[PDB]
Amino acid sequence: AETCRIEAGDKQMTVNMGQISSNRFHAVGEDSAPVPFVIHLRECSTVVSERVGVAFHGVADGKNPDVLSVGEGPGIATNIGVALFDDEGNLVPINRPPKRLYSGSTSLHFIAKYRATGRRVTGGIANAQAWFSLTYQ
Amino acid sequence: DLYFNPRFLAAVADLSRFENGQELPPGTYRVDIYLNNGYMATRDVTFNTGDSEQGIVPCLTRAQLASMGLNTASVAGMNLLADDACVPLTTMVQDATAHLDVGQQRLNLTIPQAFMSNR
Amino acid sequence: GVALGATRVIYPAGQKQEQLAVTNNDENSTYLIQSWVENADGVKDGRFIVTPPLFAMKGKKENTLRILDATNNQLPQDRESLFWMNVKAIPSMDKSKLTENTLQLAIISRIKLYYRPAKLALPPDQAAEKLRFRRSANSLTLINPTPYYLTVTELNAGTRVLENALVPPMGESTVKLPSDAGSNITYRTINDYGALTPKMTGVMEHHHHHH
Repeated sequence: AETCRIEAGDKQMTVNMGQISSNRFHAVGEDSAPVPFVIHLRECSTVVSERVGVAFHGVADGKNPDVLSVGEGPGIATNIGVALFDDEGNLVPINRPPKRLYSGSTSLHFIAKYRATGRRVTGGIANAQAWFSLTYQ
Repeated sequence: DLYFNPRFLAAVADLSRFENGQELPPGTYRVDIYLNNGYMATRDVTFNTGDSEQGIVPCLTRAQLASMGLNTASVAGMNLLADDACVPLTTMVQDATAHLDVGQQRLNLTIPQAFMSNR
Repeated sequence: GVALGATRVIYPAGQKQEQLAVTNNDENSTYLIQSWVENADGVKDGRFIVTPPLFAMKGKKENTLRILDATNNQLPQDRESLFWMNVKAIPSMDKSKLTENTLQLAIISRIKLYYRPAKLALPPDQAAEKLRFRRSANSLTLINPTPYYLTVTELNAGTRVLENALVPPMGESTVKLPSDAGSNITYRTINDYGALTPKMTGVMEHHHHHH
């Protein structure tokens, strides 16, 4: 049996996070507006897609290793990271040692938000990268 | 006109090759070697950066080509090369071709019969 | 997007290589494909060589990966060894998106790589039957006397659906057993071709000479 063919809402697996407004953030931990995305598992039987193990990875933020770093360099925003949330509204763990099983649906729903890692956010460029693994039974 | 985010990698010096449409970076690859559609061998072949459309070219020695049936005396200048020299196949052997099918990991060579072992 | 040609790979001891297909179905996309093997614990293990380990594929295309056995005959030759094949698909990005704040994802597809010694007497499709069960007050233990990893699914105690279990050859695995779990155990397995074997009745572990 072939594995599922994997796609996001966007052809290139990208999510537009929108621009950073420093005024949105007045405390560490406060979030921006939700930006949903979805992981689709296509062209595969239910036997293959059931109880697939999903795990997220990426370069973790220094102040809050539970969120994605936006890096550092000129023009790049500071005191924000990108938090990922599951379909229960809960923060998705990243970069955990070598679990979480998904079943009942071939679309996996998530939300990304900017999360303040400092009381004083500065605007600018805020890109992030993550990867997820799909581990087949 | 391609862009790949380098933060997904790291030797990301190979990224510009992919952004310019190349399939495979220089390296040593396990390939099936064919010559004039005859199966020759399956072994590791080193592919160095070169003047090919593919951006890489296989390193084939005089002895390795002779082992495939090449009549090396028939090829002008071939005798001048050093033993370990990568034969510039497509310029030294008239009308010869080399192409790596990356998806199959198959090196397809062609050499005119004039230069092969015959009669 | 990218898919793999199979949900597990069986590597026959003695074979110089095994192969695995990688496909892309989208004419308007290029992926970088980065591939490697991990041991059972999910740690990189170069004793299986995956080649080519990094390449780009454009459009509707199939590419074949070679998996080479470089274990120097150091694995057991009476039972399977578990490894994991990893294939990461890294998408390009439209240059217009460089002017946008973007989260981009890549995806690692992970499948079992079973190194299978030669000359095992038990046919692979006769293994599932050999499984045995031991029951405690709050857990169920699966007992695998065969030389194959058994991937046990649709595991039921009464009407209670339990966790899947990967039961190592000549070994055991334990899952949780809810207090309301019924008595008769039933189960299936995923076979070499990634399909379900028939629903079977769980047989309990027994004492010497005993029903």
